[PDB]
Amino acid sequence: MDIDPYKEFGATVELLSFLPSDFFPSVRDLLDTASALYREALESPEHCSPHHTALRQAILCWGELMTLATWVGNNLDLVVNYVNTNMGLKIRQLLWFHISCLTFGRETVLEYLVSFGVWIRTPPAYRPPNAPILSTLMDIDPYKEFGATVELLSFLPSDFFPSVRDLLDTASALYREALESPEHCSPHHTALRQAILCWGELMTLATWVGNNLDLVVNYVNTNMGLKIRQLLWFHISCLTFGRETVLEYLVSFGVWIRTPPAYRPPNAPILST
Amino acid sequence: MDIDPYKEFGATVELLSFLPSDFFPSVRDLLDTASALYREALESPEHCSPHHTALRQAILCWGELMTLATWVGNNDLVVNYVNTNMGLKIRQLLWFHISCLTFGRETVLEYLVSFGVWIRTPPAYRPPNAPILSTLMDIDPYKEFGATVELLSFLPSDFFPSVRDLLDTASALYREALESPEHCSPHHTALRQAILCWGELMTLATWVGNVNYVNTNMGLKIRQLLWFHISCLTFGRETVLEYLVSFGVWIRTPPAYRPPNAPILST
Amino acid sequence: MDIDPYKEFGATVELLSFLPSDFFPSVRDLLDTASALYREALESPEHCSPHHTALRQAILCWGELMTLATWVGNNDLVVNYVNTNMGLKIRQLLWFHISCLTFGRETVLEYLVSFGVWIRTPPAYRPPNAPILSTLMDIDPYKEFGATVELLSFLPSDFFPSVRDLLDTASALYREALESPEHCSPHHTALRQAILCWGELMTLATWVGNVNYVNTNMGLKIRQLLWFHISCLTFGRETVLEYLVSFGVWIRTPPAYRPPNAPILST
Repeated sequence: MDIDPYKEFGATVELLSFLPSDFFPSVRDLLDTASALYREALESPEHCSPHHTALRQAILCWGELMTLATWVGNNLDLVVNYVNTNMGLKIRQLLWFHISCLTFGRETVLEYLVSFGVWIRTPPAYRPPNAPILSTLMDIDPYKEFGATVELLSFLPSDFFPSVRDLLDTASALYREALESPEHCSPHHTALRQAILCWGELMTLATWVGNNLDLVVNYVNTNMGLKIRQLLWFHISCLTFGRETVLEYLVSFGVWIRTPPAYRPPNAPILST
Repeated sequence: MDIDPYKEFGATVELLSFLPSDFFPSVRDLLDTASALYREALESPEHCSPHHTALRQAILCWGELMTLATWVGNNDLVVNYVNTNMGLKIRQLLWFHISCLTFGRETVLEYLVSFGVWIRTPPAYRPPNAPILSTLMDIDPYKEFGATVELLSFLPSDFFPSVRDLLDTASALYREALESPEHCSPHHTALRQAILCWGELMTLATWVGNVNYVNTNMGLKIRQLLWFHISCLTFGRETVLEYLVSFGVWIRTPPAYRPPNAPILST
Repeated sequence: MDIDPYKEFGATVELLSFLPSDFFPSVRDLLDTASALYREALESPEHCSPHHTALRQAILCWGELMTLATWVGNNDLVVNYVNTNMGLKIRQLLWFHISCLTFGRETVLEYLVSFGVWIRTPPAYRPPNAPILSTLMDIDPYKEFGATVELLSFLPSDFFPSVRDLLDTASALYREALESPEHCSPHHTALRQAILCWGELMTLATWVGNVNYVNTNMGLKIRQLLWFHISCLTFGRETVLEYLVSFGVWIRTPPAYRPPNAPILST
């Protein structure tokens, strides 16, 4: 799947390439800006916007990118300036786009990307002195806006969830025409596009540790692979079975696992359509 | 899952830390006050209050702590540990529910603020009279819920899942209401006390291990309490009560006169 | 500009001089009483009272006094000076606002008159019980006003004028209401406490000078508080809050991608 993170919001990757690489603030400057203004809505049990759904996933994706980044530094700073060049640059553009579309409006940021493009394409002998400005003058749960918890997702066994290869094959076989659509179509589609993109960022970083500096691939499939297996399984199943069905299946299969085998139905529950 | 024993009753642990540890009457003095005033209601087939429910589980939890304490003294250094750690938290819980039954709940919350003002005062300006509250037993744990100990006595010991598996089912399904400042049911009140009763029972057992026969005497009793209140929240009370009737007919029937599959609780 | 900390709350300094200096509970005893009773309201995005506002600035001022006191002990003679002079005035301010939240404001003013009658009595006719009040934590200073510490963290250290220049702007524009016996706004209440907090901070610094790193740790924090409340009185709160948004976009933009002039707060 070639999924654009900006396509459902009316932008593309090449449209945000109009701003230079050093236009964007640091991740600390942007994560402080989100918590200064949207910390009560980014931790709300509501969707509230597609921009809030896409911002919650990018905040959790950077934490998993930085969990792997410090772990390689303990178990081999050459790893961390590669993250700031490749993965952290994509995080900074994605954080900047959603924070400023919340602050200023999505049409305003799309008008501004065009206006800054005309300004930066001007040669410096004819460029105006003032650039265009956009001025109008935190622990997140990935499942909370969908009615679940990390506690309810871990209520099921660790080895219950299918492989990350089988889930990306399922999303490609069933939702490739909608995950690559320029529409939102659901909050499940928004949270699933970011999960597919974030797994590509970690799989880019994990093979870079493997080629340059192979114990890291076992670690990412234990901690970050299990978290992406539950995240892919949750949103795929809520698309094909419904969100209320998957929430009741989590407490049906969970109590069935806890029940002694002599006093439960003999076969495991399953979701079927 | 961190449960406050007083959050549904308008207080906190930090509000009852205003009173000192030696303020509270002994367990024997508090159980006599309960027996003399509230015995036909604490042995009643009614709920009668959320205070009556929380007091019933607290009297029954002290009996399991004393049964565990009198055993490990046969197999007095431990009784100085029970009275300092587990007997003190029972004494705060027994005092709180007797006093909110005798004086009302808003009187005890107001008395907690007033005793805090008295205890924070330096002694040159603190009056000699401390504030006082003046202006106004065999318990079955299941009897207020329609069941009995004898009705649940037919379920074998391997029917129930682990205490860990029952504390995960409570936390994955009901944590939002077990840590709520509401009551929400008498099944939630009884479930809050049983989780804290297991926490007092476990810290005694890990301390005397520095032995796990508690998993056939006290852990079995906790497992039926944890099973009964989880199931009555999941399936409903009348569904669980009529399942316990039909399971008992099955388990009293000898083999070759019953179907080889036990009844299943669902739907 | 001489500000009475209790004039908007119906009292004076001379009325709280009826109580002796050793009457008041310790700072640790008073902060636990605030934490146990008023923490979801003292960490709330609401005002909820003028007493809640004055209590928030007093808890945050004691933290800056203790940060200044624990530094100069590394570079215990000063802690006997803080507890005698600055810790005593905090203890009167912490006691007054906790007690007017717990018992009401008219009860505390009546208790101050009654304790004065008791303390003036000669000891042969003074009763043994002193009068008592019986009948009924990480704070953000800007959170009740719509801002945060992180929102004001983008303004550089040279944005703000001097503490002297900010105390003259308050005195030349708002002295008639900062010395009034009214509240007039939550911005006036917070401004009264910050001017008195700087006075307690400065007398400690001139005493330990008989060193001015307070102008990059504590004077910087006072300068943002003095700037924010003066500007929200001058320009309005929503004008200042949307200026802080637009200034942050400007200061996060690197040079050669922003206009070379910062946004100006006016109109």
